[PDB]
Amino acid sequence: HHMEPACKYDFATSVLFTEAELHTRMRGVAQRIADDYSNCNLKPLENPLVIVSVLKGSFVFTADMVRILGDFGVPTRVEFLRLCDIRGKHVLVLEDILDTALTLREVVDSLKKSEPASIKTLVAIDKPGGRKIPFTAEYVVADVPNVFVVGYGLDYDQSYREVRDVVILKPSVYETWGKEL
Amino acid sequence: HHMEPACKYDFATSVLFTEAELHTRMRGVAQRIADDYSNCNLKPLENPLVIVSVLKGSFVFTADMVRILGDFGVPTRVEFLDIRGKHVLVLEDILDTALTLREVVDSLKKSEPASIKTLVAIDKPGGRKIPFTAEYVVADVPNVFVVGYGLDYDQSYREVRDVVILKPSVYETWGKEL
Ligand SMILES: Nc1nc2c(ncn2[C@@H]2O[C@H](COP(=O)(O)O)[C@@H](O)[C@H]2O)c(=O)[nH]1
Ligand SMILES: Nc1nc2c(ncn2[C@@H]2O[C@H](COP(=O)(O)O)[C@@H](O)[C@H]2O)c(=O)[nH]1
Ligand SMILES: [Mg+2]
Ligand SMILES: [Mg+2]
Ligand SMILES: [Mg+2]
Ligand SMILES: [Mg+2]
Repeated sequence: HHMEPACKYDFATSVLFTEAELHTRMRGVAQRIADDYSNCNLKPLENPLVIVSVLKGSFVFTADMVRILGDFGVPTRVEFLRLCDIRGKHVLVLEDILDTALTLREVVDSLKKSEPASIKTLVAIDKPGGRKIPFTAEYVVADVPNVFVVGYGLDYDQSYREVRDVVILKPSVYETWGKEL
Repeated sequence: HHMEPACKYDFATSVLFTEAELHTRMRGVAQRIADDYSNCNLKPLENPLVIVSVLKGSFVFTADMVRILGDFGVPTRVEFLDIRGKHVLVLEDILDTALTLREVVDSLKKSEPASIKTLVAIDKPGGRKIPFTAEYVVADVPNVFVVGYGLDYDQSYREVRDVVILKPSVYETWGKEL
């Protein structure tokens, strides 16, 4: 007899990624970023990696990632969208989730008009099945099936971003909030 | 005789508050906020505590504090820089002259919130150009330029996990780089 314990949060049916396994994946991604940008000569002030964070849900991912990137010797400067002369500089766009990729595609092609030295993308949650156009992020922290999630910046009607984990809400959450007139 | 160990950062003379030291104070502030908003019936979706974060340096302090508030049963929704009838908590990374924070508070009281308070990570009392007091303060700092935990020196060093004081050679070297 399989014993399935109840979800840790009384508002969710399942926890997909905890804060701990998110950070460890990010410490792995940071090492790759530190290796790839090794030949770019990144220094604070003189030549930092321009982190372009896509508001709003990316603020949690951006806060943890730049501190983790700093542990691996990757100096950064942050910019928020939805800016700054990125001409000649290295740009790394950060999104909390990558679903249809229509937003990330428009932002990347926009920043390339200013001609940066290079430009890649790092997403915390990749939702590959929900894509409308072909798009691959250079760096992906974790992958999720085609199910709506919240937490770690991701929201449901601007709420539950504070959930430290990426979880799946109960259906009763949507109807209890739908019944509110 | 007295010996002073080297700072753990090659770019800083001093480390004022560490990441763990800030988090401990933030959990202490979170317990007070949960007590002050105890009878407000805060709840996700229906009536969350509207967090107004003052870009840019506050994004680190906003990401950490918002999660800590969740641990203490304080549901929040984030805004970055309507609240009519909602409780508002303005978050700012550092409170120095208070000119920016006073204008934001007075701009938000136009929409008539249920209540509005302020929470700053770093309070710099001796820097005020006008009298102003934040309801919640994580830590205090003397009148000295600091960086880290979102605070920047020319858009850099925000990623430093602790609130440190840069060496004068950092200002001098970057200053002679024109
Ligand atoms: N919280 C959350 N947001 C998502 C998820 N998948 C896509 N999104 C975001 O939700 C928005 C899509 O709008 P919608 O399809 O709800 O009208 C986009 O901003 C997209 O990035 C998810 O699984 N969880
Ligand atoms: N990094 C850092 N920023 C500060 C400090 N004190 C004030 N600031 C910020 O610096 C700006 C004012 O600097 P100023 O315009 O005088 O160069 C304001 O945004 C203010 O909040 C500090 O000690 N460290
Ligand atoms: Mg959205
Ligand atoms: Mg959303
Ligand atoms: Mg500054
Ligand atoms: Mg400033």
